[PDB]
Amino acid sequence: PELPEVETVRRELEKRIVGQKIISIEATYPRMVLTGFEQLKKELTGKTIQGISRRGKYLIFEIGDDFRLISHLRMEGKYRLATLDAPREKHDHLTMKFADGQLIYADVRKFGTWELISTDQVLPYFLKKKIGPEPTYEDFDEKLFREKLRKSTKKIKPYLLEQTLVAGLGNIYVDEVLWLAKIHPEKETNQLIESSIHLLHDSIIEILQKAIKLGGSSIRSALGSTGKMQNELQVYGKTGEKCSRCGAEIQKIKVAGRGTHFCPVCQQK
DNA sequence: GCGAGAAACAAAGA
DNA sequence: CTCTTTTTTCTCG
Ligand SMILES: [Zn+2]
Repeated sequence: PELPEVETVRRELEKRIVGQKIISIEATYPRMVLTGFEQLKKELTGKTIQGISRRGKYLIFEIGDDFRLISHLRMEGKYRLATLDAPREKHDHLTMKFADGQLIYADVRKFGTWELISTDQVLPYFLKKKIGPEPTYEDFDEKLFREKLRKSTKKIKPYLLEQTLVAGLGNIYVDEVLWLAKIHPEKETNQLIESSIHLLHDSIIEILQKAIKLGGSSIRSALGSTGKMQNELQVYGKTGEKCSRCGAEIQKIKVAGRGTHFCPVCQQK
């Protein structure tokens, strides 16, 4: 998932599991708990979920007064809320069991991660990750963004994917944003003029906020599967279809190892 | 520091 | 059968 999908999951979880006491925690794939599964089980069993936050693509469970469970879903991690008697599915790895149901984490590629840290360690954790600002008018300062772009010869797509200029874009929304802002994904950032940087800045915020409002892009039933943003995608996965602005065919290339969808007319090299 | 390429892993498709 | 394709963080040179 990307930021809008993780936000959607966060909202659904906030509505449903906040106030629940964790009765037990079980793992078939304990190795995805990076801080140690048996340790997490000992610390969190019997604790109550107080809240669910998000930073970039990271989900943050607030559990008891002092614990933060940082969850990253990577490529295809999925959470679902199930009855206590629900049958195991092949790629289920972890479950948090409550009195009346269970939260199950599944991940076909086993990329997703859980790390248990303390409340006062959350800010240092994200500073160490070098995550940039949230994609909002309030947090995402255009002036710093512009100065970072001016100083770099990186290509704009890979630089945006780093999470350091702004948090939350993955392959789908970065392609969508660059199409919206009329910028070629291989454009060296020090070549971008002030007005293009402005349009890029605003387009990042607009696309991600629209995606959130629409409940994410659900591509292929787990939490956040009721999204509608996929119906608004202009380029990602649209190879051979026509650009909605100009009518040229959307092309797909490879940029820094990633599949990259763009309009060659609207996004001049 | 940089960019290229690839691994962690599994499945699906050519 | 092989090769390619689908978030983060590493090694390599
Ligand atoms: Zn176009």
